[PDB]
Amino acid sequence: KERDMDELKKEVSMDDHKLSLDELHRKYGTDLSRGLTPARAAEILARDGPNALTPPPTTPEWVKFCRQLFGGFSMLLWIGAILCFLAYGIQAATEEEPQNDNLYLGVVLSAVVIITGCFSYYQEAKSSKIMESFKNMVPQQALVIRNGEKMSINAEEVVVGDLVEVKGGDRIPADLRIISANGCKVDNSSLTGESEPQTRSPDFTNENPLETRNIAFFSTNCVEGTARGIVVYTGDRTVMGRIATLASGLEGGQTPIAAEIEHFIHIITGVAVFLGVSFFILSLILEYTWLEAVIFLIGIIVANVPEGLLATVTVCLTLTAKRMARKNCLVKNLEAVETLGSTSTICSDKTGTLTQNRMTVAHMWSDNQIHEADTTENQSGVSFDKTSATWLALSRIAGLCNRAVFQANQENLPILKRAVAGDASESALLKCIELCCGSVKEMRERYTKIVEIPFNSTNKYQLSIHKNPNTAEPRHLLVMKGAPERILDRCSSILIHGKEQPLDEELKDAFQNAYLELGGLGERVLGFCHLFLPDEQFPEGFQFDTDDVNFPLDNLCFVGLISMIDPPRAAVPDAVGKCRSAGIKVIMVTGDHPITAKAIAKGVGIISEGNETVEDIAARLNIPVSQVNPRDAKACVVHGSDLKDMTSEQLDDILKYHTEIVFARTSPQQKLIIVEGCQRQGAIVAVTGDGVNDSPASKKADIGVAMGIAGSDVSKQAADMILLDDNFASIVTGVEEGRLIFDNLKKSIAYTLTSNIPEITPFLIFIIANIPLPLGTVTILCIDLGTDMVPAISLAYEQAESDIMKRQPRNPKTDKLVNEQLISMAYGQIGMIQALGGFFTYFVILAENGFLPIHLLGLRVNWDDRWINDVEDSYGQQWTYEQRKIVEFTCHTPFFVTIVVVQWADLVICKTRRNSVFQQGMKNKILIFGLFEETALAAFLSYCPGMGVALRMYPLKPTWWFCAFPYSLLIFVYDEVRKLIIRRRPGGWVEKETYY
Amino acid sequence: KKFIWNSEKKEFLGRTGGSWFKILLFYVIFYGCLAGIFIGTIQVMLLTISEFKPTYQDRVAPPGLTQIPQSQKTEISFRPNDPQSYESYVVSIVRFLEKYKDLAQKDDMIFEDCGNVPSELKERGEYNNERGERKVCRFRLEWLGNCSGLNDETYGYKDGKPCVIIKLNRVLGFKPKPPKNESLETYPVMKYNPYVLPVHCTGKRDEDKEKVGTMEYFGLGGYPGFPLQYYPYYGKLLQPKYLQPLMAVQFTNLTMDTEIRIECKAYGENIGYSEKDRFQGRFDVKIEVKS
Ligand SMILES: *[C@@]1(O)O[C@H](CO)[C@@H](O[C@@]2(O)O[C@H](CO)[C@@H](O)[C@H](O)[C@H]2NC(C)=O)[C@H](O)[C@H]1NC(C)=O
Ligand SMILES: CC(C)CCC[C@@H](C)[C@H]1CC[C@H]2[C@@H]3CC=C4C[C@@H](O)CC[C@]4(C)[C@H]3CC[C@]12C
Ligand SMILES: *[C@@]1(O)O[C@H](CO)[C@@H](O)[C@H](O)[C@H]1NC(C)=O
Ligand SMILES: *[C@@]1(O)O[C@H](CO)[C@@H](O)[C@H](O)[C@H]1NC(C)=O
Ligand code: BEF
Ligand SMILES: [Mg+2]
Ligand SMILES: [Mg+2]
Ligand SMILES: [Mg+2]
Repeated sequence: KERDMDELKKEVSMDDHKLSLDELHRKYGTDLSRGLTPARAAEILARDGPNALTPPPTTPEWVKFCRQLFGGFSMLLWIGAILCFLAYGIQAATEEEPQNDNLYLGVVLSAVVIITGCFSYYQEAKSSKIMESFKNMVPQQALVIRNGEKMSINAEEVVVGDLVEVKGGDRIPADLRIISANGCKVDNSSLTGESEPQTRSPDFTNENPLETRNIAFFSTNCVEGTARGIVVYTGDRTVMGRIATLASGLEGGQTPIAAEIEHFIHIITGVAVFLGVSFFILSLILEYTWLEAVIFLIGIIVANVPEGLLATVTVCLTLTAKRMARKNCLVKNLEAVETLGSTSTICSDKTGTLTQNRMTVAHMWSDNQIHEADTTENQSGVSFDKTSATWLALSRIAGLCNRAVFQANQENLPILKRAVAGDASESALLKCIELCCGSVKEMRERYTKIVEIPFNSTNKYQLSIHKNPNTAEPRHLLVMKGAPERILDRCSSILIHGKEQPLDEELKDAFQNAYLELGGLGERVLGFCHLFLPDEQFPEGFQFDTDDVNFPLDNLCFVGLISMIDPPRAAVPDAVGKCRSAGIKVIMVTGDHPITAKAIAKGVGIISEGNETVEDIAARLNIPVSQVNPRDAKACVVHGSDLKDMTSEQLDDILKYHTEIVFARTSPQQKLIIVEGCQRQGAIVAVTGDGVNDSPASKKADIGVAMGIAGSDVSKQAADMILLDDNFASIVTGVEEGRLIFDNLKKSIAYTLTSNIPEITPFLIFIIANIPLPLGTVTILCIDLGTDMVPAISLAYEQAESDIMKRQPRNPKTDKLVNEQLISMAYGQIGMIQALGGFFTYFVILAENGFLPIHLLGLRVNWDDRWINDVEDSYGQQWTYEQRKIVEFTCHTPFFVTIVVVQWADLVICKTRRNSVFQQGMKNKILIFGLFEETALAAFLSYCPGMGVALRMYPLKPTWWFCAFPYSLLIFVYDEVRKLIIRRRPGGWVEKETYY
Repeated sequence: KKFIWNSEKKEFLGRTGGSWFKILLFYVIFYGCLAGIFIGTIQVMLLTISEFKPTYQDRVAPPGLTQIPQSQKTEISFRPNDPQSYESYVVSIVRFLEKYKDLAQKDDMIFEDCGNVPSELKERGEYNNERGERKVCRFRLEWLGNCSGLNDETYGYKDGKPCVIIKLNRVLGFKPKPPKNESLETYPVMKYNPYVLPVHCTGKRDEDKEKVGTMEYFGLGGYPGFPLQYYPYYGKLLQPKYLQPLMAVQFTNLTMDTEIRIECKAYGENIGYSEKDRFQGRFDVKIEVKS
């Protein structure tokens, strides 16, 4: 009945929050401030279990082995192996002293899969192995007060209906309700993507359970301030755990790569059955025994199966992944590497994924002008001019007004990436000085405070007053930082270029105008004013008041405004544009407030400047929102509240008729629905997330991605891709590789396939015309799995033919990995030439030892007999069984060689799909090496001592090597002119068939 | 999924008729061009090889040693009474010998009587078609001594104590050499040495040697040897129906109804053997006459 359990998990969260203080007690029967009794606690711990999420079921290592031993491509090979033995069994009884060739094929076939499997599992292990190396997380002790005895207990030991003091810097133990508060704010970013900390209040605020400040959430922490409260949901009952449980119990979906294999498999067998069935027909028409005929069908179908291709594909896939791992892009699953290239549409999260989840100084206003501080994580951004003294008179206020400082432990850690206590807003201010205006540590002590003012709920303002060490004017100085509206009331003078100036109304409008603009931007706005406190009218020494207000509140000297927001990552904007360039759809999904979101997409390229949201049109005309038609707005914003009352059909409409699109105030569940809605189009969609809110989407995504450090661990596991460096630009690199590997696989696939036509061909005519067998089964193995592999692997290293980034996303129902076209080029034409050359060589040898082609017809029968030893040739000599067999073996060996010679050209032509040989050039060093590896190997295979004994492969007379040279050269000629013919002809029939 | 055959476009098996034809023409032309090339390459290869001689003879350097009654396993098993039992073995002996009577050996030019005595090898010119169709040396059935003897010996052969004969593989230009005068390796059953090629047979193992009481070989000159004069065979085409020299052996006080094994070994300098080809100048046989 789990489909219901899943469905209940899919539903948006429901909870009860609004009620009398007394009523919470009337439900859970715990004294509001007295805590509880131990006996009460013990009963519940059995009732619901401990306060921890249930671990995801461990998967035994041995089980995985079988997965790669089965899969899809591996399964195809197996039946072959099996069908060797089933064939061999039939063969064993019927034949007398049967040849052991078929049996050998089967063992090797199974071994290849077992190796391939073993190799694969080594890598997929190594990821989750090293993935555990950064999964070194730590338990955190719970802070608990029971029966008023203030007894802290272990987090697992936590139980329902209990009291808790959430002091600053302590992680929230479990989802709880609030009874008392002193401005504690919490990071709900992980659960609901709130970039700004939201203050916590006991009173009810909003219907949505997530929004109301009365409740609390797991995997969050009280940053500043303190509060207390009482338990509601614990352990699995916790919203996050439910969310995780949901994610882990979902369907990873079929990855696009392996699906192309499954279609690829269909075509392979599809020609095989037709070829085999046709041959079986012809074989019976040829009068050979039924039992023998079956063997023939099996042999053709079996030998038609690719052998080493499985290994070539696997090795090629791994290599591409390695470079990603070189640049801290790790994939737990090997198959997913290609997914990035295949993606037609993306959905990313705002905070933690694009944002650094740190409040940070954004813009500054001094001397009636704006100065956007460099928002860069790595400090690569441009900087404002600091020449004006107003910067100094401004910077000092921040450095001193701020309450705290950096932790001592941080040493060579970069200024931006170092932890600090207290409000983040204060931190960013401490930061901005530390980069731009020297240091603060000395600067903080160099001006000695006397009295400071902490945050006050009533009459809110925040100020201090320190001494002036600079000898010019010993009079003490007072600094006040506050919200602009309150600050406006308390200041008259303004410092421009070091001269105090009064509050002209026009300047007052400008400050108000600036405040409005920054608010639209969404950065929190803070204003700073400082006025020198004279020493003639007020004693230079001890003259202070704390209860009755002494110092001049009003008529201070204002300096400027500083704005704070969570910027994107340094490389994020450029990457977004690059993706858009490939025609990929870019969409932002977050649970954050619309105000912050809209600007982000404008600044990062999701929203092109000048495109209008449905609302902007209303504002442009001062008209009700309803009137304008939605089509006019190329982009659209969608608040989460509306989404709840929305039907799958409407989404479809919302998607197609727009491009730039952003949702906000969205539940994690709601995110998942978006992905499915994108999927319902039948397109390939990817997902990037930071917090637990993103865990469900990544899983159900074709491929999920997250950040290595700034990410939530639950989501980390669900994703198929982990970015260790947290370099968003890596995604751009990924798509590049994905499109790149795709094409090179097309190339690789063709090389090994073309080989099968000459591989199989002799076996065929051998039955049809009863001639001596032109090619040994063993020798085939030396091609499929011996010489050819090293080129097949080398092909993957091929560089880009053209700027793939320009290319639009392929369509999965259109440009499939292996079309009918490819078969025609390799199996249909090149292969036939590839094979033809071998037969020519075969005929040459036999003739050169007096066995004339015309005379070789029907010769098989007497040939393979082990007792007739006076076999006559056209020249008329008589031959013993072993000799003429040695010749056949020594005739098999050139066939193997010629195959390499002929394959040489294929390696070259399949290096390019469109460009001329030298248009791309032979720059692939590995390709080159293989040429020699393949050659040297082949040569050795024939000239080592006793190869004709161990492998029945004899040395080669020197002329034979150049036998097929015209043929190979001809193959080169045909393909080059063909690829160069489609260069000139953009849309010619040439393209529709030959191009693959 | 079975809509590929026809559609609104009516593409046949998913391909338009016009394209279907276009592919066919190109494919046909391409296949035709391919075939023409291959054949032309083959035509060249023909011209490389002269009709008279083979270009590589390395693999026949140790020549073969075939029997006459080629058997499925070099084994002869039959009833000395039942014709059907021994019919298969005997059947070939005649159809083989069919081209050996004085009837075929009639045209004087084609057949020249080498003689009734082994002589120096009859070198016949230097191989070319410039010299005419060369001559063949005659071979009489009567040289077989009371084996296939017609008037003198029964056609039965396999009635009891069957005869078996050994044929050396014909090799172009092969010049047989007499065994070394040094006789350390030469078991001298035959006195004649200069113009005869020695042939001897022996049991496979010491126990086998005991089993076979005696064997008698009958040949031209009353020697177990091939005629040196006959060789060198000069071309099957060059000498149509050239007759191979034939040598035979027979057995005496053998052990009937018991499988026994016999080895026939050719001797001479220009003869090799291999532990991997039992027929490579060597010879084995299993024989059982069950009554
Ligand atoms: C030839 O094969 O067979 C005849 C018998 O058919 C042999 O001439 C007996 O058989 O042999 C001895 C001499 O060996 C004579 O005294 C008898 O008269 C023979 N009887 C008959 C009926 O002929 C002859 O030995 C044999 N020739 C050879 C070469 O083996
Ligand atoms: C026009 C050029 C490019 C090539 C045309 C192909 C023809 C004319 C030539 C080129 C290479 C040649 C072959 C290469 C090698 C051998 C093996 C040798 O033991 C006999 C000659 C033989 C069999 C040659 C036959 C003729 C041949 C097939
Ligand atoms: C032979 O070599 O040796 C014989 C002595 O036992 C001798 O009678 C015979 O004529 C010799 N023949 C030749 C050709 O050497
Ligand atoms: C025969 O070969 O062997 C007999 C022993 O089994 C023996 O009595 C008899 O004399 C032998 N016959 C001949 C002709 O040698
Ligand atoms: F802002 Be995201 F949803 F974390
Ligand atoms: Mg986020
Ligand atoms: Mg996945
Ligand atoms: Mg193959």
